[PDB]
Amino acid sequence: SRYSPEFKDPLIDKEYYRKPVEELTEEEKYVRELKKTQLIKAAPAGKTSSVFEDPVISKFTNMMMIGGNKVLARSLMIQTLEAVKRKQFEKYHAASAEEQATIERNPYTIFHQALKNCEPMIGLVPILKGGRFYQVPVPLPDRRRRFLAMKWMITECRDKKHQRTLMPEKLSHKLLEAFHNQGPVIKRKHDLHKMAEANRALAHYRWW
Amino acid sequence: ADERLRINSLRRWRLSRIVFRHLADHGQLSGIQRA
Amino acid sequence: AISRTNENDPAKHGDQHEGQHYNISPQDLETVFPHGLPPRFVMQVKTFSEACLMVRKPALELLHYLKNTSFAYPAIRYLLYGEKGTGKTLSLCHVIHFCAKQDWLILHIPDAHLWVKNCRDLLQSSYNKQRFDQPLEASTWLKNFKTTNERFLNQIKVQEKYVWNKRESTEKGSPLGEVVEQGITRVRNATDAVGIVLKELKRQSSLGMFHLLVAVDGINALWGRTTLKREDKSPIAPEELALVHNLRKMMKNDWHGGAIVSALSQTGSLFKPRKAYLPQELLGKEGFDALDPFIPILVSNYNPKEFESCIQYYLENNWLQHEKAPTEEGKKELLFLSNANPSLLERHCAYL
Amino acid sequence: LSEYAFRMSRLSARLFGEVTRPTNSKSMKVVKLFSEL
Amino acid sequence: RRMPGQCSVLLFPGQGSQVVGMGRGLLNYPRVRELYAAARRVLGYDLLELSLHGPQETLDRTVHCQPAIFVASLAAVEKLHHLQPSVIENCVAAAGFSVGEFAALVFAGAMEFAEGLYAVKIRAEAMQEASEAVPSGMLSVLGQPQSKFNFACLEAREHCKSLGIENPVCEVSNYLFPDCRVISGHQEALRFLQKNSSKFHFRRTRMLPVSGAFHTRLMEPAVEPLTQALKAVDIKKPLVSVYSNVHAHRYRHPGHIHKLLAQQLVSPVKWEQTMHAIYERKKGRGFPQTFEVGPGRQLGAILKSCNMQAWKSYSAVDVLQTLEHV
Amino acid sequence: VRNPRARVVVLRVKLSSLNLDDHAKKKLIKLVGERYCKTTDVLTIKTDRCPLRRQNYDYAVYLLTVLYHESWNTEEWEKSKTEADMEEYIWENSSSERNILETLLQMKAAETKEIEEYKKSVVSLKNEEENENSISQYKESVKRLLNVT
Ligand SMILES: Nc1ncnc2c1ncn2[C@@H]1O[C@H](COP(=O)(O)OP(=O)(O)OP(=O)(O)O)[C@@H](O)[C@H]1O
Ligand SMILES: Nc1nc2c(ncn2[C@@H]2O[C@H](COP(=O)(O)OP(=O)(O)O)[C@@H](O)[C@H]2O)c(=O)[nH]1
Ligand SMILES: [Mg+2]
Repeated sequence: SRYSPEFKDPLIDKEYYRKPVEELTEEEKYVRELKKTQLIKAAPAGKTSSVFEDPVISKFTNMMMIGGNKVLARSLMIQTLEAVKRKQFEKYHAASAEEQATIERNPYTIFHQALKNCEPMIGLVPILKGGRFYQVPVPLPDRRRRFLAMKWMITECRDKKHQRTLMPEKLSHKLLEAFHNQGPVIKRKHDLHKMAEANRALAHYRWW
Repeated sequence: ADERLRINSLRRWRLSRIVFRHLADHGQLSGIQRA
Repeated sequence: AISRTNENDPAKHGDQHEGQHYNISPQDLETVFPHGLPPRFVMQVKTFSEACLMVRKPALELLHYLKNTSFAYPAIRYLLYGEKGTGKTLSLCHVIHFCAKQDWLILHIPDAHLWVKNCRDLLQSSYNKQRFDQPLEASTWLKNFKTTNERFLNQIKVQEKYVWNKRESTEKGSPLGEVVEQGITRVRNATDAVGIVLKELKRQSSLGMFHLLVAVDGINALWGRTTLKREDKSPIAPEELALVHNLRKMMKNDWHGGAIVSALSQTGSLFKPRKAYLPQELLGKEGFDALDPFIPILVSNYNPKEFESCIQYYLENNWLQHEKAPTEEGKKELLFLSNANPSLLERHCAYL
Repeated sequence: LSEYAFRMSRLSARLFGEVTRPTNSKSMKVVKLFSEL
Repeated sequence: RRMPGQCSVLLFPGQGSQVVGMGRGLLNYPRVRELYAAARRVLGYDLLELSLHGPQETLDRTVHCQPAIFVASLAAVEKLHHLQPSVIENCVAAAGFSVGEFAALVFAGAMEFAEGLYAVKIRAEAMQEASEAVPSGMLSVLGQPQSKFNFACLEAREHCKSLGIENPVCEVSNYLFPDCRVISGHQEALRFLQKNSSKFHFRRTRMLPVSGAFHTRLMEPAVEPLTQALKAVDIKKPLVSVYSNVHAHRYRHPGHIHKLLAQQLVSPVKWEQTMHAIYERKKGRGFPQTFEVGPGRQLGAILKSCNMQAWKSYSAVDVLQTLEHV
Repeated sequence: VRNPRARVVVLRVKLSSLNLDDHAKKKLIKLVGERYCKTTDVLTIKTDRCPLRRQNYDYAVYLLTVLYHESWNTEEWEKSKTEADMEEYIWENSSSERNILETLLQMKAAETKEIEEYKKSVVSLKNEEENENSISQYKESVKRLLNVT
């Protein structure tokens, strides 16, 4: 690393600095006074104080890049968002009066709910002894299941069975399927939840 | 020699790697340092 | 609805309508614009179920010029120019919609760049063995020309015997529609059918039978270079194409009874840098000499009133779905990120 | 390439002593051979 | 020693590229009409009319397709010479698929039009007779990574053994490109492959429209006639590197073409190895131009599957239509 | 003591210090090519052909002499200088003049300082850099000449 150990990661949150000094508790006030003596790393290219910033979509875009091509990955992400938006507008226009109240048209809400519907709660962690890597059920951390939802969505969309259908079109279709609790990613979550129910012998090993 | 060039027309220190290393290590080649 | 104007008749727009969106009816969309609108404006029309164009100073100025045009003097060339995605094509569309309502005969070329690149079936013209034909490019245009001007194709009657083949000829006095029909049925005669149409439209307009509007978007293609090749991998010049050679005759001001309106475009150009937008840079010496004298009209980024009106139109259509877009901070960030550029603003709002 | 530029260049070649006759590039290797030692 | 990119490789198609309308767009070009006149003189029937306008059933017969392809390939070579003399001048290699070799050799100055056409003819009738002797066929199979070809041929053979037949034939006949092959032999074995592709892990299967199982031992009767047709012919040394199909390497001396051209008749076509031998090189080196002189564009697709970077500089000579009336 | 790089000689002279007329200067610049730098108005002739340095100095002086003399000389052949090969843009006998004359004759049939401003605008747009100021001057001139308001 080119940064010395004393350098600290920056805090890009903008409303954080606008809190009145009155609200600040003694601990938060001490933290703020401490921050003045430290060196702060340069903010990396990426996150910004923008109001449209979305860390989940940023992480999904980073997980889609191939070979450092961020422009293409962001282009694909925005194309997918626009495709979801246009599909929802088409479905809203053609719907009758009482079905227009239950049709979501915000693509960010759909993306977040689709990824949430695919998160697994429990997974299997192998453990080594005797030459047998013992598969014990484990409650997945939040970060782990968040990563797994995104990875399953991307791997599902990268399948070679989908011939010449462009990535934004596949991804919007999969996202709208997962929004309604349907599709192969939801089944991949279910086939892990049942296959971890099939191995509840070693369900109490709490020291993975 | 010159005839060969004509008919064709008609158509750093010069030492071994070892001996160089010894002198360069002993400081006998002027200007050659180690990185 | 501060971003809308009830005035849906382009013949009565003025400086008080600047920045306001007027509506084009579906009948006018399918008749006047089978092919005119930009590809990304058509998706907006499909998504919003309505075509609404903002009234801007370039279009207002060009409409003022066309209302006070003398039809006895030779046709005046108007050239719209500006930086990328500033809305010159849609200004041209505003003017075309104005002219179509007053029973002008509209000769609209949606993109002259498509005729100088990526042609798979290029032929040798029988009329002139030194020129090349583009049957798919010509027949595709003829269908939409017929769609726009279906009313006049029977009134307008040819003035010469045109011989398609030893078996087939168009007799003197037959309606122009037959010529158009001959281009649509047999594509072999599509390119020769375009030229005849132009030859007639230039001539009869001079007699005073009708007023003619020649609306050519991406006009800098005509006097540039091509990416079309012979079988021996040699280049083809723009003047060697019959379709391009016949369309240059209509840019010359050797006729009266109409106006010539043109829009430059670097997008889709050949052998031009991304930042070239001025008339001479895009036209070349040959193009500038051909169009000179002409009236250049500048299209620029949105001013604050125009930008606020565009975002209010999008908000009225519920097209900005992010919760912060309605707020002032969202509008300031959109303004910075687009710099009031219509195309960048629309693209950004597409995924918000 | 205009004619004017063409033999204007060919006059410049005569002034600076280059090969006036444009001898493509494969047969100019004689020039490089005899230029050096 | 010239950088590759200003060099040219001429690829000559083989049987299966016939189409109604070969020759149109080549006739008006220099020197083609007397090639077709000589074709009439040697064959005994008017090849020109049959290739230009035919039922396509007369053209699909083995006796007729091969001479058509040979003459059309040479006429396309003449057209390419007229349009681009430098391409023909700077030629490094040549290769034909099955019958295109007879064209390629003729293009290389190793054989003459009359003798080459006679050899192609005799080959054609001999192969037709061999096909008539026993039912057989050719089956194009595209496999996946888990597909096993020698294995599948084996069960196809025990099938015919169970049915009862002397030495059933089913063996890979044409190496085209990775995981795509052409099997050849008795029709029952090919039916077995078609029906149980599932256990043979074959993604696609397509019966070729051919008379019999070419490039197998079933064509053994046709070897001896063709050999005679070649004894009289005096084969010279090819001017360009002409690549063989029996073993997929350059023809070295005139004294081996005589027997290699007969071994081809009963040996698999090594097209993939030929493409590898012509185009394989380090990443970053430039590839020579490639011209498919003859009907169709099949060799283009095969080259795309084999080597994409080589395919980037590929073009085909149009034998169905011409841009400019010469 | 020998060094092969000591034979090189570089002569530098400003063309403004030579007695050249318009045609002579144009010919000299076109002959020399890249040796002439427009920013500095300096002609830089580097000679290294000969073995010695006095010989290269004499050769540089001889080159300068012959370049000057052949710049002051007009061949018969010179007369065919094409328009594209011009350095500036002459408006008389130009396509712009031809087209505007045709347009004015047609307008008079349908029925000057303005022509001076029009030609000024065209000459600016053709020789100098093309900015929106020049484009607007051209627009105003064309509107006034075509009776557009
Ligand atoms: N008058 C207008 N009314 C409504 N939207 C407009 C208008 N002008 C521009 N826009 C918006 O800007 C986008 C770009 O406009 P347009 O395609 O006309 O630009 P252009 O300058 O002709 O582009 P190019 O240089 O690419 O040819 C349109 O799709 C629309 O989103
Ligand atoms: N097939 C056919 N095409 C014609 C005929 N007349 C005109 N055209 C076409 O219509 C176009 C009119 O262009 P024109 O005024 O005649 O200029 P030209 O090319 O010099 O002859 C021509 O370029 C032809 O392509 C005709 O009598 N028969
Ligand atoms: Mg445009």
